[PDB]
Amino acid sequence: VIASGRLEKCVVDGVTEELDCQEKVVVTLTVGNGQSLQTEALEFSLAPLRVSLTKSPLWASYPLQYLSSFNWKPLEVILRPSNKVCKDGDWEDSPTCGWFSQRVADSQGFCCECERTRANLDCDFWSPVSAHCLTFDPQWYSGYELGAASLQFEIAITVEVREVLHLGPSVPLASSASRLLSAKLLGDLAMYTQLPAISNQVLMVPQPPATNRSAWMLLDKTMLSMDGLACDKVGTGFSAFRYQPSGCGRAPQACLSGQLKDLWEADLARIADGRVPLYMITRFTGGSDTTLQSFSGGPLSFALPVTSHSQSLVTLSVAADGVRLVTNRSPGKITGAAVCRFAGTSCGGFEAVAARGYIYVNITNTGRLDSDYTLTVSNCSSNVRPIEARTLAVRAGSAASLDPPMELYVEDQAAAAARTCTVSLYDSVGAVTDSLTLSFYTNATQ
Amino acid sequence: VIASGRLEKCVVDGVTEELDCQEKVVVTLTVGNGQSLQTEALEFSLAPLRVSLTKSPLWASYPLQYLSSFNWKPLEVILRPSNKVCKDGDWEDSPTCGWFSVRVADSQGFCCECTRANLDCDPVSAHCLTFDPQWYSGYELGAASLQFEIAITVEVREVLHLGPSVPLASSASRLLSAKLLGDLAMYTQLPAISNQVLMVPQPPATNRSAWMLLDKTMLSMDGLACDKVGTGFSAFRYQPSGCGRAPQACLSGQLKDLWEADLARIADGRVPLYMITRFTGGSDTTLQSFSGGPLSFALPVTSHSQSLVTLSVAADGVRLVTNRSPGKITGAAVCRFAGTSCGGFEAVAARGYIYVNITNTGRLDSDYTLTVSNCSSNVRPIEARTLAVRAGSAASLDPPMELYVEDQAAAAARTCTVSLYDSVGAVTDSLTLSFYTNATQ
Amino acid sequence: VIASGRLEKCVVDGVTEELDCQEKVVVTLTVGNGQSLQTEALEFSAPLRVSLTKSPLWASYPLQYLSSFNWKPLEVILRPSNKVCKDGDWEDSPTCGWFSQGGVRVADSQGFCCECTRANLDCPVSAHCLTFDPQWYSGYELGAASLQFEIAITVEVREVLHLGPSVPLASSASRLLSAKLLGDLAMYTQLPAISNQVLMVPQPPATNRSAWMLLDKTMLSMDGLACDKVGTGFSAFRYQPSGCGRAPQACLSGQLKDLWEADLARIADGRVPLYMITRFTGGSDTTLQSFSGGPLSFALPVTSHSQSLVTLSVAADGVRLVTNRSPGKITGAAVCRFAGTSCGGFEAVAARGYIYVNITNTGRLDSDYTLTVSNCSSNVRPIEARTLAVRAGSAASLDPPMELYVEDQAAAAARTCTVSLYDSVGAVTDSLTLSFYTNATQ
Ligand SMILES: *[C@@H]1O[C@H](CO)[C@@H](O)[C@H](O)[C@H]1NC(C)=O
Ligand SMILES: *[C@@H]1O[C@H](CO)[C@@H](O)[C@H](O)[C@H]1NC(C)=O
Ligand SMILES: *[C@@H]1O[C@H](CO)[C@@H](O)[C@H](O)[C@H]1NC(C)=O
Ligand SMILES: *[C@@H]1O[C@H](CO)[C@H](O)[C@H](O)[C@H]1NC(C)=O
Ligand SMILES: *[C@@H]1O[C@H](CO)[C@H](O)[C@H](O)[C@H]1NC(C)=O
Ligand SMILES: *[C@@H]1O[C@H](CO)[C@H](O)[C@H](O)[C@H]1NC(C)=O
Repeated sequence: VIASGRLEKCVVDGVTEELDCQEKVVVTLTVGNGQSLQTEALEFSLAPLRVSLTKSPLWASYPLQYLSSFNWKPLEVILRPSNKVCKDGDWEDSPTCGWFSQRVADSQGFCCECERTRANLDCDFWSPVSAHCLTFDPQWYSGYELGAASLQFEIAITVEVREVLHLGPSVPLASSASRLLSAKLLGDLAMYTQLPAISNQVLMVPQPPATNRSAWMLLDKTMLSMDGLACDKVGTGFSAFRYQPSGCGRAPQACLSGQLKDLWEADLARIADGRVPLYMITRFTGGSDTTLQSFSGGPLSFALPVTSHSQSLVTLSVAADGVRLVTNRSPGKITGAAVCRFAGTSCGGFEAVAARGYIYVNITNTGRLDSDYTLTVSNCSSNVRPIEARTLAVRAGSAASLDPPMELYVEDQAAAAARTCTVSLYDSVGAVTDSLTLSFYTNATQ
Repeated sequence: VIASGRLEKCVVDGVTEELDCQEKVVVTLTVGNGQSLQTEALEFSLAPLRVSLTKSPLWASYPLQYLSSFNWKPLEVILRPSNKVCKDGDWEDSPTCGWFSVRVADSQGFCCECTRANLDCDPVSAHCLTFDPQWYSGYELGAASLQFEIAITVEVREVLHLGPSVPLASSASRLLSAKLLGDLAMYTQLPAISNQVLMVPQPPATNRSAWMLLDKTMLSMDGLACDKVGTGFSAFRYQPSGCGRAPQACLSGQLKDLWEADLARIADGRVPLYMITRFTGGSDTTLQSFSGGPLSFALPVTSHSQSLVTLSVAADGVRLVTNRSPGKITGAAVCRFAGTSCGGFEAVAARGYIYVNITNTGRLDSDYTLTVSNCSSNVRPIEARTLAVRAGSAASLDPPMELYVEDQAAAAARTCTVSLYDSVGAVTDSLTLSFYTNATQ
Repeated sequence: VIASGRLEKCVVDGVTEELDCQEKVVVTLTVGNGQSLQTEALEFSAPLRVSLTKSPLWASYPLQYLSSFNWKPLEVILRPSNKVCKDGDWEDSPTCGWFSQGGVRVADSQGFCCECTRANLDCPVSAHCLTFDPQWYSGYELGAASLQFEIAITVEVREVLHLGPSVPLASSASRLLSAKLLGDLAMYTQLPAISNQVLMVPQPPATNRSAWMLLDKTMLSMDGLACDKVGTGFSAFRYQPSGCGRAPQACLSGQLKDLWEADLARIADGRVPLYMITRFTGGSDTTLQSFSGGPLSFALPVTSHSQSLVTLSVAADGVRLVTNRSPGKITGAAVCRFAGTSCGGFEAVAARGYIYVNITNTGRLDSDYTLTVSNCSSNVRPIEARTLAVRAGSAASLDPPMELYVEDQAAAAARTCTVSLYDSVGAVTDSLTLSFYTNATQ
């Protein structure tokens, strides 16, 4: 809650010209990112009017715009005619490879005469030409250019006298009313940790025919041959495969590296070495795809869960005169805390600089009331990148955890086994419990 | 308005050391993006002091920094010597193509004997790089800075403006001193253009219409790569195949090819990828309204950015007076980029543009809120809009509301509820109907 | 200060179920980016003196190591004299000799031979070998910026109790007073788009962060398959398009050294560098050195306003605001090129000016000041105001200078701006800067 007060709100009617003045109670208040429970309420004297606010989980949705389709892994098929006649040139009546149709330009591959190299392979003692044709993997992906992030949430105002009524201000519905009470969402304050710079990257969704969004990849424009003219880029086509620099003096599948498959396989290898993948959309979550699945949007939508604080400003205008704030102050306990690698490869520590840790913390509301809690990773040892605090609305008696874990970074590529952090837990002003995490960080390799 | 109150503001003078305490009325209040009219006012009791705030149209300006010049469409020119002698190599003083000037490296082009070489068989030929007369200057865009101005009209016939803005965070007028704290975060973030290269045609059409904004991936800055906006003499000569490649082989994907490809996108009811009009929705007129100089670039801000202004008045007592004029939605349509057609768009591969005409059906200039809510399945939510409309007069959303679908499904009965609110309650609502023909490819 | 008021704050205990209501004074206030000094204070009724200060704001970007990169790979041309150059794969004794990095023979490290630009020089054979500069660099992919600061809330009864709410510690308390940092408002000038670029730190073994570069992903061959990029290998150097028909160092352009040198040439022509991390500051590396983080950290000083919202809850009933209002004087103002190449002006559009302003607190009290560059001539890009907390009698300056831009590539020598200095509401002095802009070349 920002500040309460009394003000005479006058309304000069647009048609009648008559002004109607009524003294109202104008209360501006803060609604946190993780304020998903009925912890606090406001009581207005008019019998008291109980008003309580809750904010849905915040999401940063990016609009999709289809660009082109990209194949999972194109392949070179070396055809040896046996009749020793290969003629695959431009404006050719009948090439060995044959034209690809949706006649696609430069889809006829190339001929080569006499690791080994396209030409060197043709040289058989027993036999002297061969065609090199581009073929596509049965699986295709569709490339979508992500747009600008827009914060998607919903604020639920539960007005009660008796009979209860729910008001829903949000981003598309900034204002809401119910005769005695009219509330307006002004907007929220800036996030301390900005969103990832993914507002221009290309999202790779597999064209149908394991989990919804698990196979998805997000690629930088630097790794894509959009025109299909560059070599060894996601989208290298027939025009790039044919006309490649050396051609016959290069090993087969030469211009076919750096494809979706290759990048996917490379990312698996990164996860295996306890390093964060570079292309898999799970790089933002921390390993699990389940976090993203919880998003409300349609099949072709992309949104990341927001972990940074975004305090929404809501102004309430009540005809009632007098206000009181009532808040639940239930104690808590940290029922576990561990620093683990990407996708829970291992625990206890990570690789300095070349990788990052993920702080998973289990907490428990040790009371009879549903209360809001604040988890802080402070008083850390040398060269540890500070982590922004977290809010947790936890139900009475029940236990909770940070679904997207807190990312952990080190500002030195040093080898260590005794690195520490102080995991504090606060409830509605004062600290209820604290533990001391211990992370190891095996020095950066290369 | 955030919250009003009374506080004793004491000032310990820096030279005299004497403290001067005066009880003042401290009022913090928002100022919306589209609050360009005198709708609401504040009355302070000291005869009432009428104070009213307005915010100019918001713009996100990006600073320009010249990098290099880029040609419109470099062309390959094929010369057949007839004397059957092609002289084009490094150190050779009289090449067939001739050096470009002093002597630019690899400008001599290249030779092909017996696609380029296949054509010669009718016998050597010379392939020379030539440039289009039109050139464009490349400017690297910097970081966006929100540009606006808040006008505070203090009145007790005597009216006094006060202009707090981004370069002038504070303002005063003896009895009243106001400070712009800053505005809240936009719900829809700005487009990621803070590093792209702006292509302005070098002089010697409309002001900013010919302009293009290109990603750094589509520019060969060193002029060594092929088929990029910046590829030069050194790239044309030394191309992968060379003679075995068709004429105009290294010269694809230039400013002309990108512009041409973009007009084709608009034609197929798809948003262009390079034209600066991709942010507006078709019209260049929206951008022309920007205050800046010839070499400036700014995009109109459509997301809400509620500015926080704190007023300190020596007067004791405050009242808020607001105009509540009704409105009417005098039209609503979902149309393609640059008004190609209306009624619908192409699912995912394109986007719709909601154009809404409204009318202030009253005697007072009032603020209105337009919302596109209660939409059908897989429709991407659209953030609300504010409209300060003069009495009796009609208005429209100049930059239209962008419309997206979260499925590449073929549909003809897609719906949205366009509600119009005036200073708390809904005065009218319509029901838009969009068709989305499924994504092709 | 936003708004003060009185409210009954009730606490329903989670275990005892008993509600405890206490009427408190709830004050929401604003702490500026450059509010480092004790200028203003709050007096709660013997008065309780409470004063807020905000540390210098920084935008830190998390590092993630990608790969290592050499300073300037060099081509060493060897002419064997015995006229025998045989450098191919699987040959045990090549002229260049194999490179060993993992105790094993690195592929394509043998270079290439040329008979009778690389072959024109020989005029009968020669070897072309790739060698590395002793200096190596480490490529780190920058992550998303996170604002790093600390708010210090001094409480005085007697006893000096100092509270520290910040980004990792949003809340703080001290029995009578409990404060919460809600968050700060959005910056008018957004941060530079560096959240995806690759930071080049030289591998150890002149100044900490001076040699550092920040490169766009377009300028690196990560797979090492492209020619003339920051990352082109032995493999890229060999198998190059022409080879023997191209001048030495043909596939070794645009390396770290090459870019660095190009940037010194830009600074020399009074233009802002494109790769040097000093492009954000204004020339000096000293500004960045002041950052609290570890050796492998990167943060830029925030010059745009970021007003933090802090709400104070005191059991005391009654509040008064006391502020120091010391006058000031602009003791110099100049528009200078990057890294102070020259002064008086800059190059229109192709470059930018840097407004350096010296100010002086001409009073007995430490006070907060506002510096504004307003009422400027035609086609001058507006500059956001600055806050300065200056100690009594002492002089101060804008450490990161105000960037100056022109919205026309016109030649002008009489361009003007009105530099105004405000102190805790009213303007105490004003000068009139005069910049020259020599028109854009090319
Ligand atoms: C948290 O609890 C889950 C079960 O809910 C358990 O599997 C996990 O090991 C716990 N982690 C920590 C850090 O306590
Ligand atoms: C809005 O009104 C203009 C004329 O004022 C008209 O050209 C346009 O078609 C109208 N559009 C809608 C959606 O009503
Ligand atoms: C500011 O003062 C320093 C010395 O304190 C001097 O070196 C510098 O040139 C001055 N600059 C201006 C613009 O007054
Ligand atoms: C990281 O360091 C710890 C230190 O106890 C362990 O030894 C662990 O095995 C190290 N990891 C690697 C991959 O060497
Ligand atoms: C989009 O679908 C609607 C469905 O009624 C129309 O038939 C329209 O013609 C379609 N557009 C195209 C280009 O096929
Ligand atoms: C910039 O223009 C002014 C105009 O008076 C000066 O002549 C100055 O010498 C110019 N700079 C250059 C490099 O020509």
